[PDB]
Amino acid sequence: NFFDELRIGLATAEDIRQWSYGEVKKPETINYRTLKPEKDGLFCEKIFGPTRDWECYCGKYKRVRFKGIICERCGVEVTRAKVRRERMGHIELAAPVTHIWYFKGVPSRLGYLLDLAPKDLEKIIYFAAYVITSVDEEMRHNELSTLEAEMAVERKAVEDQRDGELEARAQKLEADLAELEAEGAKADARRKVRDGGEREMRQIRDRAQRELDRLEDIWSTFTKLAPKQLIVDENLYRELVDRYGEYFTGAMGAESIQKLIENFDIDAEAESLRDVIRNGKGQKKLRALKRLKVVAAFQQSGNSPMGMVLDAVPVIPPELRPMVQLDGGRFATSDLNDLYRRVINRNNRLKRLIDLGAPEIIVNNEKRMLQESVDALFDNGRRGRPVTGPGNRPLKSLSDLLKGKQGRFRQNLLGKRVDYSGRSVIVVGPQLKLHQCGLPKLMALELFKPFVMKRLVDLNHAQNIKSAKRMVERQRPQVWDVLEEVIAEHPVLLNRAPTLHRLGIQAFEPMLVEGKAIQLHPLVCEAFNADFDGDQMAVHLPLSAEAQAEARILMLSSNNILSPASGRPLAMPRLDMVTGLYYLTTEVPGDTGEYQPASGDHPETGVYSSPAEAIMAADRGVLSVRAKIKVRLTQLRPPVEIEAELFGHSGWQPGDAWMAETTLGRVMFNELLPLGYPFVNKQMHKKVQAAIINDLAERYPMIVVAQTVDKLKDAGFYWATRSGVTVSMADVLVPPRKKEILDHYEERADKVEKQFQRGALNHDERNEALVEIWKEATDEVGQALREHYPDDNPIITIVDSGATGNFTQTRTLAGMKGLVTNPKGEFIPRPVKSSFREGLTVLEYFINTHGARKGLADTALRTADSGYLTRRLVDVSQDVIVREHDCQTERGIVVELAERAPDGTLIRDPYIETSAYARTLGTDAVDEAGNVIVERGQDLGDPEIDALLAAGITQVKVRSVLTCATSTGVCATCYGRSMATGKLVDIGEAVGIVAAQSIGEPGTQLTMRDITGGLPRVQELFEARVPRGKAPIADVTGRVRLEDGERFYKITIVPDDGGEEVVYDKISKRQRLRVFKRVLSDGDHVEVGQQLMEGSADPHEVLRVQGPREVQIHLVREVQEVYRAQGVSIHDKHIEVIVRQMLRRVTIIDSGSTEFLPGSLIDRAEFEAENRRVVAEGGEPAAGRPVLMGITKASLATDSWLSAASFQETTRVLTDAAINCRSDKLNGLKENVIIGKLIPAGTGINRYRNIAVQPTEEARAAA
DNA sequence: AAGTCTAACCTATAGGATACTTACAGGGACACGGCGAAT
RNA sequence: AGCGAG
DNA sequence: ATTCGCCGTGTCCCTCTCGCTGGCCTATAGGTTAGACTT
Ligand SMILES: [Zn+2]
Ligand SMILES: [Zn+2]
Repeated sequence: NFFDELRIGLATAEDIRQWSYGEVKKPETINYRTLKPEKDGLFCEKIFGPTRDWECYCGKYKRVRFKGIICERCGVEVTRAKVRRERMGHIELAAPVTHIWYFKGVPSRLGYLLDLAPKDLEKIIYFAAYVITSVDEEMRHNELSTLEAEMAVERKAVEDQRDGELEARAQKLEADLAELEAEGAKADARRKVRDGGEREMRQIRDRAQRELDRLEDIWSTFTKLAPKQLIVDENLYRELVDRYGEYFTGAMGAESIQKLIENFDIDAEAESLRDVIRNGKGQKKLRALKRLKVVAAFQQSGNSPMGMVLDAVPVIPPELRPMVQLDGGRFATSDLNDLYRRVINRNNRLKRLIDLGAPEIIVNNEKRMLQESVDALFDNGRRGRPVTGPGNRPLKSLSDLLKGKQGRFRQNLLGKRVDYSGRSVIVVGPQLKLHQCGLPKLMALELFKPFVMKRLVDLNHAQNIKSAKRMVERQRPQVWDVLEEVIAEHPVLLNRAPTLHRLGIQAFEPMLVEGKAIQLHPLVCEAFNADFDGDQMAVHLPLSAEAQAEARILMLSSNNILSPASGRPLAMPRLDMVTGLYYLTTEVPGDTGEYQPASGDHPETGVYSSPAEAIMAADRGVLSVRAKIKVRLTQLRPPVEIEAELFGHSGWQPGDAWMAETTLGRVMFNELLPLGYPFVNKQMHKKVQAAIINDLAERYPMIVVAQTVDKLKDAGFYWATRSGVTVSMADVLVPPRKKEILDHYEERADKVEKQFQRGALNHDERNEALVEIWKEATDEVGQALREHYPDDNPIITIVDSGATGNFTQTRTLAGMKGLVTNPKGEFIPRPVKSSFREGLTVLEYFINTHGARKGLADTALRTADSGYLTRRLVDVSQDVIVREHDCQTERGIVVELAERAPDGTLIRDPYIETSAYARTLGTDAVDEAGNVIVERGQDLGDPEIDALLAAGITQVKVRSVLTCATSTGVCATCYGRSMATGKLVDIGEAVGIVAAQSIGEPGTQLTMRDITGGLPRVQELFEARVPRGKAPIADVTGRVRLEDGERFYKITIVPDDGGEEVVYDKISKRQRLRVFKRVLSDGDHVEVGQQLMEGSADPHEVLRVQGPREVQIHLVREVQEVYRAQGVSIHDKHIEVIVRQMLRRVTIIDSGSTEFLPGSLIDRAEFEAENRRVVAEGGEPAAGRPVLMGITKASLATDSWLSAASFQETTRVLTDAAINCRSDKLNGLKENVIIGKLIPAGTGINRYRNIAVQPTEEARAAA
């Protein structure tokens, strides 16, 4: 494999016949009976190749020795049967045809190149109007006079005819008058002939005038006749040609367009376009820019446009165009055969017709047929009507195999079915270890079949590979002995679709299990989002030693305890385990065997010599595992204070002793944590366990953390059972004051309803009043309920301990359901007053159904919206790979980090764990000329945050991805800590995909609540769409004058400088202005960019008026606000990576002198390089401006056409790449994935991919 | 058993003469085109 | 065309 | 009436993944091809 470039471009007919191994003539596929491809047919062996390996049509050649020889009678080259898959055919068109893509795709590249228009082009090519290929006008000055004489002569003849007609009409009128006056009749009767003669002469002179005007019109057109015009009125074309056919050439159809392109200079058109843009303006300027792009695509490159009009069409080989019998031997081909056959039929008929010689009408018709058929072949449905086979189904065309999901790109390149794989339903495997997963032997046998045969053949269980195959297929007993051996230390990847985030795929060590279900360690469930209710999961087998190393090291379950999103652990006790630990470690005052300071009657009688004595006592009904006792701990480090006081500085604690007023349950728990962890002595509410595991991961090695979570799972499962947390109707206690307060609130509801009946307020007013009153009612009922429940209740125990569920669910269970959403989104003002325990009545259930159904449908659609957003984010930010240890730059954003309180205090800012942690300092922290507290270029973790807060400093400068000064991808330090590892990132981590996936996975959790505020808001922000309500923002400092205009608000910002008074008047009075320390108090000195009105701010205007730093900060701020409304913790640095990928192009206004379009987007790096280059050898430095692109446009406007082709708009991307003759460099993750070579991320980078290993000198010595 | 030697079969071409004349979502975005002031 | 998991 | 600047309307590519089940009529010359004897 030696790949470097895919330089797609226009394929001229010469190349088409160059590829072709032959030329299919007739539309004959397969013989009726012998089932053999015909000669010169669409499958002919001589053209494509032999359908059977080592054979030929007549069959006189069958041996392999004379390979590569073509027979005599039938002329079939003796090669492999598979060579048909590659050799390609072609067909010669009698008349040229136009490629559908360039002609019809909007904007019409053909029209832009030839200055013509879409409907006009449709008319000329499809034989509806004529076009002039060229005309030579230079020798027309004398010809002007000569033809003037000729036309004067014919006009004299026309006048002769006209006066003859007039004289004849006059004679007829005289005769009619003589005949009428010769007989007596009505006066009107005898003057009717006079009227008729008058009308007849009138219409005669009218016709003469009209034809004279037509002659004069065609004369004027001839005076100013030029090429590139549509001659509608075929009769006029016939007149023009049969009178002056010579010296000017006209044509119709694709041949006419080809002639027009031939007699045309690209350089002249390019120079004209340059001149117009040099002196143009307005929409004329924009059209000039677009057409200049189209033409300069050809001009700058060596690809001429003559390849757009096709003389020969290629034929995809046969095996990509199957023809196979099936079912009852019924042949079942594909649709391309019909399209190709139609093209062939049209072509043969056209050839014959031209040969025989037919009137231009029929040949034009046949050419039109061939044109529309080639269009359907290349792209069905793009023009005319979708050619529909039987059943009115649009036949698949060659283009269709690209677009959409079913196309090649998204279906068989970016994801493929794989061998050595399987799937099954999953079940909880609590006896498993974290790094283990079960495997039903009926599946492991089939997966490892390749291996078991080897290990048994070499064990002589069989005597050859085939015999071993028999043993496996027979499932003979010995296999289960060898299988159990060939499976050990052989990881397998467990996957669960959808693979929302990076943790979806995890490598486990498999162990044999009986049954039919993949046993899954429960801890990893949260990583997979799996719940054992019928979930199916897939097992994949990594074969190669490199792959097995990747499975063991990179992807093993125990090596991945922290979510890449924000570092929150995922393999931590959850749900059942949380309840078990909460029961184990809580402290109930009054349980059996308390520690009492008794005197006189007896000593304390609460102390215990060792936890051994404690467990022995607790085995009998003497002590409870949640009672306060004074134990003598001798194997656990005490808390910080006890150790620091008793032992002073360095008191080791594997063999010492100390008193602890704890609960035996807590001692049991703390024995689970490592030997070094200080005794915690608390109640393990879920947040506490999260903190414990996070501390362990940050400080302790990974193996210790994995073992600790394993033991925590064990203890939690063991103790949740004895916790007796069960649900029963006696354990769901209704509040006692329900009826009275409900009656009082209903009385208030009746009062407001009476007010409505008197017209005191409108129906919306009373609806709002009822909704608000009943919301107060729900608040009161919930408060009373939470008051009533004692902590020992199973439901409140489950909820309070953080095992699962929110409290509002318990309010519904025993309380009232509250308001119920009307399907539009409003609130049904009844509202439900019956608790699910008490049993809803019929109408209340029917009302609740609205909310349930709308929730389900919203989830169904939002899942797809989230998936699409994830795909777009992944495509924008795939190239962002950490590929340098250090920028060594000096820039970097700042962080608020606990700003001072108004009274004076370092109240911690709410957002630190998602915007301050895991960064590298761009500066050194000094307080009031104090000592340097923390040094530059060091990882910033929680101890440094506590140090900073203690110091008295809040503003901090931190290195960030936004200010990364690297060329290709971000550098390590500018990125900072990696969440999953907890250390500084490697120099191969594909952090872009991590950012995209961690930003996308929270999706399907943000419910929409006019300016959007849910997932669609995040979509708008990333896509950079203009917001709905454009709240105007200030442009300059100074006091502001505000007036409540007629249905709007007028605002004038006094510019501090001599700026123009920015005045805004067209604002809906409904929207309220921004509020601040006042609702834009008249005269406020809002800054040059403060949002004046309260609403949404366009990122484009913010960038324009404040700069890239501010727009980056604003985008990250808004996206974080949207994600945090639902309490999701995601570090910005992912969002900053996305924003960085959005802001990497600059729009230019000065052409410089190096092939730059004013207003074309170009990446910053090449922009600066071009500016530096052009500064040398004639200084015209192009001055550009930053632009904020949308994610989709950023994905499309890339340097590689493969990624853009596979992303979306495949036809447009391919046409553009063909015209520009672009060349992919195969330097992207997605690309190398398609062509199946190592991705330049992780282990595929040159540094790690080229490691060389040989044993050390001492190792060679030991041999 | 291919190499003749014998005897069919099958199919692209062609040919026959009343009369008959017009089938049968939605959203965003951009590009192709209405309405108005200026020269 | 129907269905399971999210 | 053309220029330039606005609006206005029409036509088109995109919105998650992974499983499973079933359901006319000849006439003729030339190409082509069946079977059989053999040394
Ligand atoms: Zn042959
Ligand atoms: Zn950097």
